[PDB]
Amino acid sequence: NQLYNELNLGRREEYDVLD
Amino acid sequence: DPAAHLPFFYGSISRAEAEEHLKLAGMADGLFLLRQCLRSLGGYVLSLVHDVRFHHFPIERQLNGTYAIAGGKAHCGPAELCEFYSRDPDGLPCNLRKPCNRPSGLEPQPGVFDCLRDAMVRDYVRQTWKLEGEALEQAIISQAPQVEKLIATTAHERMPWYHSSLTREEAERKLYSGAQTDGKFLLRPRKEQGTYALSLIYGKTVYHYLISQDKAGKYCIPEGTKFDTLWQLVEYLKLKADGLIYCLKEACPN
Ligand SMILES: [Pb+2]
Repeated sequence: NQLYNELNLGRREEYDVLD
Repeated sequence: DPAAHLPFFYGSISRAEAEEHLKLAGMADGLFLLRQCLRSLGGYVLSLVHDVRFHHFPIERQLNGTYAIAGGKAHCGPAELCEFYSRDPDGLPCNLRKPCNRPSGLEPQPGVFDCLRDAMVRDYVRQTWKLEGEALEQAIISQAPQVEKLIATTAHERMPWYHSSLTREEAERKLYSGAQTDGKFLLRPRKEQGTYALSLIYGKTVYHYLISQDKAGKYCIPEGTKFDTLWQLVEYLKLKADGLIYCLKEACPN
């Protein structure tokens, strides 16, 4: 492990799912 | 491809292209189209309109050969799945009403991954069975499905952007020593098996993202989209950042 960058979760592509 | 004959199947297109077609068709509720999944092997994505908004449902191919939307009933094929949802929404925002059929002169877009896997399966069969001509042709048909996973999961090893042995330091040395154009990247394996690192340069600074595969065998950057193979991950991130500081552009060769 080390100093890895995190994902900007606010720019992730959203997929839909059944409700 | 089991869906190639469907008039509403667009092949390997992006979400953007899919939304463009639905818009040009009128944005009617229930308007839908089917495209090939860019993240999984043999999957599809159902793209539909409802309340002037787009909904994209990934369809996964189960091990037993059926297809299903996450948490939905499995179906024997993509056409049967669409037919079922036309009758019963069964979880969707609305039932499928009116397929967004491909405009005249438009054929489904061939997938790059499928195209590359073809060559790899041929080469694998040729090297292993030492066959050629019609013999090779028969064998590939018989072997293709069995060696499919094997070739797909290892396809990244043949790409320019993959470096079999690079430490973080060596990776930075390679990325920094060059044009340093935004999006320049490379993929390298890490010490612990099952983990890799995506290293890219953006604004004269190198970013490293951890990639690990879960219990399901899927790969992903922590809290990110999941892919069946490393090749699909890289190719997807070339189209959209999907959480990254910038999307992948130029591959940093060998
Ligand atoms: Pb091609």
